[PDB]
Amino acid sequence: ATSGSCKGRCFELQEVGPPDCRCDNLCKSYSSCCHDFDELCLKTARGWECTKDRCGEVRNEENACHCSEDCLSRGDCCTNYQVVCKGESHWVDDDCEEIKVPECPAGFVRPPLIIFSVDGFRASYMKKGSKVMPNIEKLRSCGTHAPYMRPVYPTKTFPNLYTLATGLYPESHGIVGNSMYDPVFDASFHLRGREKFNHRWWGGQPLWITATKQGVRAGTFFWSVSIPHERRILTILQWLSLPDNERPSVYAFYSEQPDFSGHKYGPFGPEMTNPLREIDKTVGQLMDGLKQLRLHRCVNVIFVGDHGMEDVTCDRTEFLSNYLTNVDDITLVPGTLGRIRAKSINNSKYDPKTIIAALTCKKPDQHFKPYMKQHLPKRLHYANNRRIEDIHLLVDRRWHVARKPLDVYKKCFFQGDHGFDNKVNSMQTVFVGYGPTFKYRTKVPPFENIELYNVMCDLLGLKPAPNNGTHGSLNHLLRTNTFRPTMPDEVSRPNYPGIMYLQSEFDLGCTCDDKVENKLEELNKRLHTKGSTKERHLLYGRPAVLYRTSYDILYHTDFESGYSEIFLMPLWTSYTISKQAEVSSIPEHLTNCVRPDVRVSPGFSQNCLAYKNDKQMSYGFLFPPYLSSSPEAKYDAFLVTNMVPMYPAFKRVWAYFQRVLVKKYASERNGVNVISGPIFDYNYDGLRDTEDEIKQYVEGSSIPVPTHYYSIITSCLDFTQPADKCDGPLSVSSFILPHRPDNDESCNSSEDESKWVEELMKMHTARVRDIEHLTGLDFYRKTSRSYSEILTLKTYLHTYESEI
Ligand SMILES: *[C@@H]1O[C@H](CO)[C@@H](O[C@@H]2O[C@H](CO)[C@@H](O[C@@H]3O[C@H](CO[C@H]4O[C@H](CO)[C@@H](O)[C@H](O[C@H]5O[C@H](CO)[C@@H](O)[C@H](O)[C@@H]5O[C@H]5O[C@H](CO)[C@@H](O)[C@H](O)[C@@H]5O)[C@@H]4O)[C@@H](O)[C@H](O[C@H]4O[C@H](CO)[C@@H](O)[C@H](O)[C@@H]4O[C@H]4O[C@H](CO)[C@@H](O)[C@H](O)[C@@H]4O)[C@@H]3O)[C@H](O)[C@H]2NC(C)=O)[C@H](O)[C@H]1NC(C)=O
Ligand SMILES: Cc1cc(OCc2n[nH]c3ccccc23)c(C(C)C)cc1Cl
Ligand SMILES: [Ca+2]
Ligand SMILES: [Cl-]
Ligand SMILES: [K+]
Ligand code: NA
Ligand SMILES: [Zn+2]
Repeated sequence: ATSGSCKGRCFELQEVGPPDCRCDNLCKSYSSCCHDFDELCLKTARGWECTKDRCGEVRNEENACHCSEDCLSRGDCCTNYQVVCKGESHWVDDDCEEIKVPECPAGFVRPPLIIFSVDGFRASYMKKGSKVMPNIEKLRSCGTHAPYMRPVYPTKTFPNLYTLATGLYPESHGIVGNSMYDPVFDASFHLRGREKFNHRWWGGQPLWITATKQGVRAGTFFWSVSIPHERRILTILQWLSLPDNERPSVYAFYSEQPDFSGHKYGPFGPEMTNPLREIDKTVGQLMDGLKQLRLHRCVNVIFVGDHGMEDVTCDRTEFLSNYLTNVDDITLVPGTLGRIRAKSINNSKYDPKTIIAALTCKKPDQHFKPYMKQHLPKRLHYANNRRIEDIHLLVDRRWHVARKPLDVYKKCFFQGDHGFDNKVNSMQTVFVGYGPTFKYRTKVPPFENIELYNVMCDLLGLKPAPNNGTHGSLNHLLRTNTFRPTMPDEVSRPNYPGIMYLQSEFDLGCTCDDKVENKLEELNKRLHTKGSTKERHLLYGRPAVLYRTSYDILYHTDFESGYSEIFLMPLWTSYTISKQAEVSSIPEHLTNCVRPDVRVSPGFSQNCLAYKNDKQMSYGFLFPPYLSSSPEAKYDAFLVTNMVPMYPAFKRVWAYFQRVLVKKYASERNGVNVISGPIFDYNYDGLRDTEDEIKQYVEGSSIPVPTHYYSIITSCLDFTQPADKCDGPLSVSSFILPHRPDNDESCNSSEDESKWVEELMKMHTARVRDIEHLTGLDFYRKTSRSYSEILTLKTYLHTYESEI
């Protein structure tokens, strides 16, 4: 029962043992507050602002906040008190002055952190709404800011806030949507309802728990809906005046705006100016309140959004009923994404394959694309959770998907929505960091919100729980408190084999027209096989292998590789193509040439016979024959140790990349270095498969079939310098292409490769870091750049969007 009292307990920080009634922030959410909660803890009398007449008033405990002489000591002045009653200036009116050191009251052990979060705050509001947000604009221009921050997918509220709290992808923390079904719980999670409150949904370790476990106290992060914003601000300010042994060090504020209005009015509806005004005034209240408590040059403030907002209306809805016949046999999680599962598990007459086929390229202008979850772009990291349905629909920006038209009129309401692919410009959101530990007047490049958890932990002197950020990749945001990152140690050292086998030892079923045999160039041919050109084709040192395996370094005139004796193919193949380089064809007589490698045993080689016998699987080459430096060097490209298994449908993509695109990138970027290789992720967890996890081999062999192929393409950021002679910062783009036996993903694939290939590759853009997880390799080990800068480079994603 709720029979006790909140007198002296308002917004208490510890949760009281039930059923003793509660006075903490969550009580309202559980219907468990004491009977006098509203009266005592949610006072509203006289508003939130001191006025001239209230100054020096006789304290009255009924007031929402206070203008009496004792209010600073009691910690409960209205935020504008010192301005009205003491002739002080608003914080926004003060010039900004660099904060070189924390300027905190006696008893403060560390600068507090306040996370000020705003729902639906699209990145471009910073520029487009600048005239109406003077407090936010001062934070932004005086502190450290990014032009935008990339959310996680789906670009919904709980998945993104819980990613901020934990540093984890939604697939790992478990909050994979604003709505979800868990098939093991046989339970559904919604925005409505009490289900979302069960701790069984929320995995990982959020910042507040990380803090508590290491002796740093945390304010509440979840604010009950009914508590107004002025009262949240005042609660944080009151907690900040607690005695040293009770005062938290980490605080959060949350606003439902501008998202709430953005849904109704669209992202730039005229109605949107006022919510931006109101958020700014709330920021003003906090800064004035901090400055009153002499904390405005002590506290680190993060102003951060969860996602942006796109124009979306009822009439831009695709209906599954217009594609399927058995539309009543499915359940759809609708909207700016789609997730489909059977309406009943006691129905084995349910075929995902027929459903996908019925949804693929059916209408010329189709505004979604179906995927099995394991085939989604690896950059989304959206598969490894039982709450993610096998069938996913990626919806075009500005559109919705729904099951049947009745779901739209029997559920126009709205003009804005969010949830799309996280590379979409309209879904980008904001980051500003302001305070003694952040830099002064500094712009940093856009980065992903998965990285912030490590930085908040550094800000608080905490050791972060295991997470998906790359610790040190955001060191450049901070004045001090930088983590000191170090390269992981190489686990496996390579072998450097010489010529050990005679041709006749091999029985691989391979042939080649190669017997058309001079000490000027015979000394040189041995030179190249020993590593003379290795400084040209391996520019950043050899990748380190971070797991236990057996592998060989193989040198060639045009390329170097790391050849795995366990997977029977290279883990990486590295080569440099200069701006000047020539493309040539595979000579007629060498169309089907494959040559045994005299450095590598028959027993650790692939064989041509398995490919002949496997009617589905063909093969390609990692270093492409088309880019050989001479007719003589081209023979190296046909070594058995350069070959990888490729479906004919995939060879269309691969050959166009190698024959056309590598050269175009070299021309555009003043040379490129390329590192290519296979990826095996049969259990779709984003991590390198062990040999015993492989589910497909080339028929009747031990040759494993990659699920994906990658390339990392590096050049000089200053493109006046050639890739191979670059003195400064690097520039990288990468991809992870799915290795698929059809091109059903590309609706225009029946046309020439020049109309569809590059579009596919763009969709499958990747971070170097994503490739490192998938390979157990560590790249860029020998450069002249600092390790923190290299970590930033490894987290870079080339998105192919236009400028914000
Ligand atoms: C992003 O960062 C995160 C965090 O670093 C990375 O995720 C980690 O990956 C690790 C390797 O996969 C994984 O390690 C495993 O942990 C098992 C213990 O699991 C529990 O305890 C931990 C620690 O407290 C906890 O965090 C886990 O939380 C998960 O599960 C709960 C529900 O139970 C959820 O609330 C929560 O959201 C989270 O779910 C996510 O992860 C699980 C997998 O753990 C997925 O299934 C979910 O879908 C979801 O994504 C757990 O509460 C431990 O038992 C494992 O050890 C077995 O396997 C290893 C290696 O394969 C082997 O060496 C061991 O000997 C052992 O094998 C034996 O057990 C097998 C399984 O029962 C059995 O089949 C064998 O026969 C053997 O007998 C393993 O070490 C770690 O838990 C997660 N952590 C998180 C939070 O996700 C993530 O990889 C990064 N992503 C990228 C792309 O880099
Ligand atoms: C800064 C932050 C705020 C936050 O929640 C804010 C919140 N309060 N009330 C809400 C109602 C709907 C939606 C969100 C909220 C969370 C949750 C995951 C706990 C995490 C983080 Cl990092
Ligand atoms: Ca894997
Ligand atoms: Cl959702
Ligand atoms: K074949
Ligand atoms: Na196609
Ligand atoms: Zn919303």
